[PDB]
Amino acid sequence: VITEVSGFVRFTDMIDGQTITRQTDELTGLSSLVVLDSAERTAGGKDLR
Amino acid sequence: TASFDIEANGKVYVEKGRRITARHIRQLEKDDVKLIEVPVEYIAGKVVAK
Repeated sequence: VITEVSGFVRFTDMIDGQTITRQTDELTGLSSLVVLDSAERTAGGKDLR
Repeated sequence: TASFDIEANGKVYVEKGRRITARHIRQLEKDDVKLIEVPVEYIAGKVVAK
């Protein structure tokens, strides 16, 4: 995804443990955040996007 | 995958949210354990037999 403007990035409606999974890869290069799909999530976060 | 913490006799083997690698499998072979602690939320995903 490419943006058209440049500025400060903020996290809106992003809570850990429900909609995003923070996994640590065994290689030292990869430490990234993964967004969970809206099918295998719990019942408390159906509208949280 | 390991969604819960595997605990037996006070020793930590695989933490929460960690992938199971064959080195951990070899550690489980070298430990000789067959009884761990499992929470309540893991039991509801199983299917009864009889």
